[PDB]
Amino acid sequence: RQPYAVSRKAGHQTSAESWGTGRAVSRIPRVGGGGTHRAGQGAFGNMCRGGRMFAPTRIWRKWHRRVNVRLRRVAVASALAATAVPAIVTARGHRIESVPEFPLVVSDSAEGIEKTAQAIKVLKQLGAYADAEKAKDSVGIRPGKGKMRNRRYINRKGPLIVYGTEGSKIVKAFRNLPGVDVANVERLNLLDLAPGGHLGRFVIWTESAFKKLDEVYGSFEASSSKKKGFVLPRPKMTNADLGRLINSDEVQ
Amino acid sequence: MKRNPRVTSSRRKCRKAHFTAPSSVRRVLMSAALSSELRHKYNVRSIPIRKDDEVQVVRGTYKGREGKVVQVYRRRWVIHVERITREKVNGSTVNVGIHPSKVIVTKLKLDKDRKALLDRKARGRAADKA
RNA sequence: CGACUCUCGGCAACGGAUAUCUCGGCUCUCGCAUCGAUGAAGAACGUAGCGAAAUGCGAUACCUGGUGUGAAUUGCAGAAUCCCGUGAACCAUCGAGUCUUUGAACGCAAGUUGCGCCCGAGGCCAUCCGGCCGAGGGCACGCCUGCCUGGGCGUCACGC
RNA sequence: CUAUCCAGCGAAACCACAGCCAAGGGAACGGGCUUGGCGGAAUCAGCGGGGAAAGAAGACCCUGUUGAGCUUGACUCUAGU
RNA sequence: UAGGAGGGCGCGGCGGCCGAUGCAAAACCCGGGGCGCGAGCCCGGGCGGAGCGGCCGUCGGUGCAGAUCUUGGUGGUAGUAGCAAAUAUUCAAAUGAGAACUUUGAAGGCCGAAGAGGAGAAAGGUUCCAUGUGAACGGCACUUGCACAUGGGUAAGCCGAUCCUAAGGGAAGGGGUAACCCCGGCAGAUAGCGCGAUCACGCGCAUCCCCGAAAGGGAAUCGGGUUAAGAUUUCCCGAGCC
RNA sequence: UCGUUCGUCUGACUUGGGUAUAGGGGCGAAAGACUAAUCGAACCAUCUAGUAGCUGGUUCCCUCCGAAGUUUCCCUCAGGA
RNA sequence: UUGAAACACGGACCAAGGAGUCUGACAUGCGUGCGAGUCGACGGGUUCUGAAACCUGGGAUGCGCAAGGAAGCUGACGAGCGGGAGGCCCUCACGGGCCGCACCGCUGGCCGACCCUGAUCUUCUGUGAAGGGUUCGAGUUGGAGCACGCCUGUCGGGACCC
RNA sequence: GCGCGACCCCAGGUCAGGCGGGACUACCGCUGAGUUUAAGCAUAUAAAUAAGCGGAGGAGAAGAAACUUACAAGGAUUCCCCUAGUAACGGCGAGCGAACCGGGAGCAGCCCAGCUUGAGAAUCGGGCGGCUGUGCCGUCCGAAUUGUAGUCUGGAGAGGCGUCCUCAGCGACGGACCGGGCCCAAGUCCCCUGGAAAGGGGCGCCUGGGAGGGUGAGAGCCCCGUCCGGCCCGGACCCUGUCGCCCCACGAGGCGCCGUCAACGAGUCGGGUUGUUUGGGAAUGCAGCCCAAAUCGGGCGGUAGACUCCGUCCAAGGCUAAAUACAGGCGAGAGACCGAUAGCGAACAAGUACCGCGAGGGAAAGAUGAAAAGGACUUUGAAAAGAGAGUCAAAGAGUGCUUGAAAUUGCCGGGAGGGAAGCGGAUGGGGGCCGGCGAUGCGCCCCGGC
Ligand SMILES: [Mg+2]
Ligand SMILES: [Mg+2]
Ligand SMILES: [Mg+2]
Ligand SMILES: [Mg+2]
Ligand SMILES: [Mg+2]
Ligand SMILES: [Mg+2]
Ligand SMILES: [Mg+2]
Ligand SMILES: [Mg+2]
Ligand SMILES: [Mg+2]
Ligand SMILES: [Mg+2]
Ligand SMILES: [Mg+2]
Ligand SMILES: [Mg+2]
Ligand SMILES: [Mg+2]
Ligand SMILES: [Mg+2]
Ligand SMILES: [Mg+2]
Ligand SMILES: [Mg+2]
Ligand SMILES: [Mg+2]
Ligand SMILES: [Mg+2]
Ligand SMILES: [Mg+2]
Ligand SMILES: [Mg+2]
Ligand SMILES: [Mg+2]
Ligand SMILES: [Mg+2]
Ligand SMILES: [Mg+2]
Ligand SMILES: [Mg+2]
Ligand SMILES: [Mg+2]
Ligand SMILES: [Mg+2]
Ligand SMILES: [Mg+2]
Ligand SMILES: [Mg+2]
Ligand SMILES: [Mg+2]
Ligand SMILES: [Mg+2]
Ligand SMILES: [Mg+2]
Ligand SMILES: [Mg+2]
Ligand SMILES: [Mg+2]
Ligand SMILES: [Mg+2]
Ligand SMILES: [Mg+2]
Ligand SMILES: [Mg+2]
Ligand SMILES: [Mg+2]
Ligand SMILES: [Mg+2]
Ligand SMILES: [Mg+2]
Ligand SMILES: [Mg+2]
Ligand SMILES: [Mg+2]
Ligand SMILES: [Mg+2]
Ligand SMILES: [Mg+2]
Ligand SMILES: [Mg+2]
Ligand SMILES: [Mg+2]
Ligand SMILES: [Mg+2]
Ligand SMILES: [Mg+2]
Ligand SMILES: [Mg+2]
Ligand SMILES: [Mg+2]
Ligand SMILES: [Mg+2]
Ligand SMILES: [Mg+2]
Ligand SMILES: [Mg+2]
Ligand SMILES: [Mg+2]
Ligand SMILES: [Mg+2]
Ligand SMILES: [Mg+2]
Ligand SMILES: [Mg+2]
Ligand SMILES: [Mg+2]
Ligand SMILES: [Mg+2]
Ligand SMILES: [Mg+2]
Ligand SMILES: [Mg+2]
Ligand SMILES: [Mg+2]
Ligand SMILES: [Mg+2]
Ligand SMILES: [Mg+2]
Ligand SMILES: [Mg+2]
Ligand SMILES: [Mg+2]
Ligand SMILES: [Mg+2]
Ligand SMILES: [Mg+2]
Ligand SMILES: [Mg+2]
Repeated sequence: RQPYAVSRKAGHQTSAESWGTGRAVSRIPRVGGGGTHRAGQGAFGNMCRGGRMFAPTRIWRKWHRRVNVRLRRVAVASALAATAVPAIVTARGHRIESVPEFPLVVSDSAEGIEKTAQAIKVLKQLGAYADAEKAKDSVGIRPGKGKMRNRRYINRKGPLIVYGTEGSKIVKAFRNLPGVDVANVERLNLLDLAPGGHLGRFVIWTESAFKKLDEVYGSFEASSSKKKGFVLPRPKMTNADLGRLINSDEVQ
Repeated sequence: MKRNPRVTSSRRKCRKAHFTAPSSVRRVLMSAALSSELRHKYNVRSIPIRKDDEVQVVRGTYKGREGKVVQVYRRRWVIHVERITREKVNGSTVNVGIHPSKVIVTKLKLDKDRKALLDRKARGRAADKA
């Protein structure tokens, strides 16, 4: 965020002083002198046309909040773990009905392309060009006071291509696609991996990235990871299939 | 998408920089696209319109009407071309404004400096075609 | 039935809310350091073919010169060679220019366009080869370094 | 000369909603409640009983752990001398 | 009731999702039909002519009947109170679409000269004069005007200011002050030097700067003409004066 | 402010202009009078959104639970723990 | 307000504006991450839409893990009872037995203040086998906390508005 | 009846120069309140602030220990973090409150006066002249012996010695940062609605360019741009990169040996007392007054004092980038910000009209339409205007004109009224209104084809 707040000196650039009791009018500070309509008009109030607002906002609100670094890591791991599910990627809204397999992976020869014609050619082989098309045809002008504050156009979200090999060129090829994002795998970003707070951004991995996920995140082992002080969260149930629980021999 | 961190991307400032343009900026804002055969001839897409150009409107209620430019009137963001007129209630004839991006330059007033201009624009386009 | 009073419904008023806007504000962040005795900020008066204000500018007065761009300005009227170019423009930009009265403001003042002194391009006649009208330019205060003219038995020497 | 009527013109204070009363009850003196009296459109000019009428967040009185002017034998200081 | 907690309705954004939209969006109106115990919501009709919703998460300048609340508007009041001092107006005519209000003439009265007359100082600033005028203003009215528009107008050797000083003010040197500022007789090679003289030099230097009066002091002007508006003496003719 | 009626009117008289004194200061034939409709301490801006145990207001629905004016202490009784 | 329709105050009418917010410290309740640790908050590297994101350091930064004393200083030598959730055994079962978390109550030990006490050993004023205490601690014999978020409350801030 | 030199001091419209004022964000110095809190209030707090008076720069101030520490010690200045709401301080009440250590940002040290040319002012300035012009040179005058220059600054240093080791400039082409300009992908292809296609439908294309704006409605492709960079011009440059010619010394420095020297800042420190200030407490700073120094010496070690020992530094002279700040100035960029009673007081000829003698106070006021295409003309009218007419998609969008609410008013139609009206619960009578307001289908069964 950027801090917003009304100017400190608002409403107080008038030297008004109340009329006090005995003038058949309210006791609120009133503007002195004469010759204008301004004389006699209340000031300094929140209630008055031309005064402050109640508790004027100040720049020292809490614009940024902190979250435990391990809790960011937990959240991003559970953002990844939800994408590997076709059902939640679908429920999150993406059009995945011709995509061949989840979690989807392409060869590393994808890394070498340059143009967005090539990028669309690539997404044809995968099943995600339907999703890019959704993103591109959904584009519209943002309703409300947003359409005048430098946020004219909104859209939907498309496939987030994740690479691993730094310095390559698809980062500049997938850029012009609306909705379609590109993220390196070292620094996966939660704003990408789960927009809106909802689970399951439809992610398209290249082989180079996918084969170094485990070298980044590690396992249920101390110091497995590239990230110090973190082991993958373990759930509160190993297998949450209430079917087999409530229907297995032991329980029944 | 925008990368130069000295160019504005704000609605307020872009509208300001547009509507408060001097004459030398409104010249370049007052450009029209050359017609098909003329684009093939000069290998450029658009050019700032002149005094003595022959244009052919394409999108107003005056489509397909051709005429020489008679008045490029930078203050109302309009142009007036020959005979593209309407009649007032009292019967006089007055030109109606056609916005320069809604015409095509059918004939081009090849002044020497327009010739040099088309040379530089065409070589610029061809150094990226090649 | 009719008038009046209350009222309901349709239209018309009164009025400027609501909705859509926005060359504006506010906030945050960033880059540079650039006023003045070589006359500044501020103030005043002028200045356009038709302007009062705002915006410019200073008797060269909505500008001059350069350079860049490359054909306009424009509410109207008018000169326009201003057109394959020493070249339009309420154009951009900045080096060449001008910059009235004021103002720290500086000759003395100031409800004063008040009152002085000095120099002087030019010209007239000759009371001489001098005087008069001059265009312009000067005259503040405290100070620094140097120079000129001086004062005091302050300390002296050398002398009448 | 007004006031009255007429042509021209044309405000403001005030206004919860309004405006007939007797007795009772009630925040112990009702236009509204209860019980009775009665009660007939619309208007004109007054008048001064009522509206505990308007004007003014009572000045009298008290509370304030609010002030201010002034005094002194209040408390603490200070110019001066 | 005070008070507490839970679930919801509504407003404006942000991250996502679902869409509506010139075959008509938003907003607003209705004696329209419903849904909900309720906040509210859904649909129809109309005007309106460009943008808008619903859901999950999340946030905030979020819900009005009061505050002698702020601002704006509008009522009754009310065509009502009222337009009343300064004696006074009337008749023909004329212009004009229209006359109590303009203009002319006859009349009748008032100011009655310490005036409701003729000039100025201050202060105002073009109100002065002409031509015209749709509005507004002239608390009625208007052909009218001190209103509106376009033009015009203010002439000095003699009238003034300018010059001098009064009460009194500012100040250079000096003294004070943290500095702005404050003190002027404190006496300092005093601010100024002056006068004859240059074909140069001599003499004196007192009590020593500036400001301060359009009523105090004061170089000098009178008469007759004249313009729509200037002048008595500013212009013109004559006659003077410093 | 207006009307009739009144005080004084050669005087410590009436008055124009210039000038002097500017706020806890001025000026007062003395009334706390006057110092620009403001004076028992002017006006203006700032500290300043001063403080208030005191008065007034404190904006949407349903659901459910739902009291106290009592003890003790406080310059404490219009308040608070 | 004990009592309002009041002869108690405000209110002519409409439209819009209009009043518990934001910040620092703390506290309880709840959620989430990790858990004797937890915080990455000041910095650095990276970041091709980014004031975002991601990585890094801490081997001692804060809080916590140890308290008592005013200070010199000393600093936890290892818990039993009553009742109890629930599990297990016996019985055909009724009924009984055993293990018994949390929690409540009870009685003690250990560390420190203060007092008391003195075998031994030593650098002669130190140690402290033994034994203590109608006293005291915000202790111990239970590791439970760190971080962020939210509501209520408190306090300072203009601080619900006038 | 003299000529003089110096000292002090004059007047100079003398030659050449430097100073005053302005803006307020931030910075430096002096001055300096009170409302408030303390539930009163009087110290305290508000506050070492607001106001007042001055001074600068682009940052300023500070800055190389007369420092902290008690350690195994560290090593200039500044800012961030923690230290720490802690030690302290305080009617020990309300309250107030830093520092060393450590972690980071950034890091840089220097130069004078003194004893030290005396065979010799070796220094500086001004005038004049010459050139290679921010200077350098020749000459004259002058300042200066009451000391300019040179060496030295405590880490040292001066000397003597030593094999030894270290020293100069100028070109050239660039690179880097700064400003400015020029250019740079792709449909305006066919059909419909429409005033307009930027909308729908079809067929295509660009994309390192789907930021944004313009254009007659939701425009990637009509225009400007945006991505990639390219080309030219001009500045400052004094940072460094590579090439060439010129070769660095008896002078300076370093390193080592020596032992003899070894100078260090005065009404200054320090002390008393007084006022203020502080967290600073038998006194933290600062200031006045009085006292008034030292050279086997001086200041500190957070309790006043004497002594013994210890650790530590050397004041009273000066300069110094970076790290930091920034409601002002010029140039920029974004925003979970306001959308005309909001946001600055001001989106507009806003500090404007207007008010006050004056200090000062200080508003209201945005939008026709795509294009003015702004209503020709006829008729009534004194004219304003009306009724037709015309413009446009629309005027009923008609120059304060997007939409156009409510209170309030007029006409039209209806309803009712014996000193209130309004409201709640019943239905009754009037209206206005609802066809998802209310149905016509299900099985068996016979064809006749599907
Ligand atoms: Mg009243
Ligand atoms: Mg405001
Ligand atoms: Mg009448
Ligand atoms: Mg009665
Ligand atoms: Mg009554
Ligand atoms: Mg009656
Ligand atoms: Mg009556
Ligand atoms: Mg009466
Ligand atoms: Mg009465
Ligand atoms: Mg009364
Ligand atoms: Mg009343
Ligand atoms: Mg009262
Ligand atoms: Mg009391
Ligand atoms: Mg008293
Ligand atoms: Mg006493
Ligand atoms: Mg609010
Ligand atoms: Mg908001
Ligand atoms: Mg209301
Ligand atoms: Mg009347
Ligand atoms: Mg009267
Ligand atoms: Mg007389
Ligand atoms: Mg007269
Ligand atoms: Mg009238
Ligand atoms: Mg006249
Ligand atoms: Mg004079
Ligand atoms: Mg005079
Ligand atoms: Mg006189
Ligand atoms: Mg009288
Ligand atoms: Mg007199
Ligand atoms: Mg007098
Ligand atoms: Mg008075
Ligand atoms: Mg308040
Ligand atoms: Mg107040
Ligand atoms: Mg209480
Ligand atoms: Mg009572
Ligand atoms: Mg009563
Ligand atoms: Mg009363
Ligand atoms: Mg009351
Ligand atoms: Mg009232
Ligand atoms: Mg509202
Ligand atoms: Mg730790
Ligand atoms: Mg137990
Ligand atoms: Mg227990
Ligand atoms: Mg609070
Ligand atoms: Mg108090
Ligand atoms: Mg109090
Ligand atoms: Mg008090
Ligand atoms: Mg303090
Ligand atoms: Mg200040
Ligand atoms: Mg400095
Ligand atoms: Mg702590
Ligand atoms: Mg199309
Ligand atoms: Mg666009
Ligand atoms: Mg293009
Ligand atoms: Mg282009
Ligand atoms: Mg002080
Ligand atoms: Mg002291
Ligand atoms: Mg003391
Ligand atoms: Mg310094
Ligand atoms: Mg406003
Ligand atoms: Mg229409
Ligand atoms: Mg319209
Ligand atoms: Mg429109
Ligand atoms: Mg309208
Ligand atoms: Mg209405
Ligand atoms: Mg009727
Ligand atoms: Mg009823
Ligand atoms: Mg019914």
